[PDB]
Amino acid sequence: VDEKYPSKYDNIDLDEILANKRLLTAYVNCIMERGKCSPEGKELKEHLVDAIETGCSKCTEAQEKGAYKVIEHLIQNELDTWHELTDKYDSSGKWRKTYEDRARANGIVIPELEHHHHH
Repeated sequence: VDEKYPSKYDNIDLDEILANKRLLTAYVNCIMERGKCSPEGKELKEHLVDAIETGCSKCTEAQEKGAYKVIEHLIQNELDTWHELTDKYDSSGKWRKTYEDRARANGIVIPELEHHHHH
């Protein structure tokens, strides 16, 4: 095995997790504390939880960008999973709405918003 830092992910293996339903499901089980975490799962869980709890106040710029890549993919493609995560970690809904606004600003609007726009 050629991986000295198993706890450690970049933008590409994040893209690969986000692209596969069963990998995404496993990593989400890890972040939701209903499944065992890979080392990289633990790293992503710490940063993603901090993103929802405090807007990644404890994160570097790059760690927040990784968390937002995950959050943006969830808002567009897995809204119910996104709402599971915010129900678990967003003490009242501030980062739920802030991240949703930021996604929409980056052109990544929720499906319903696209439907109202095209109806």
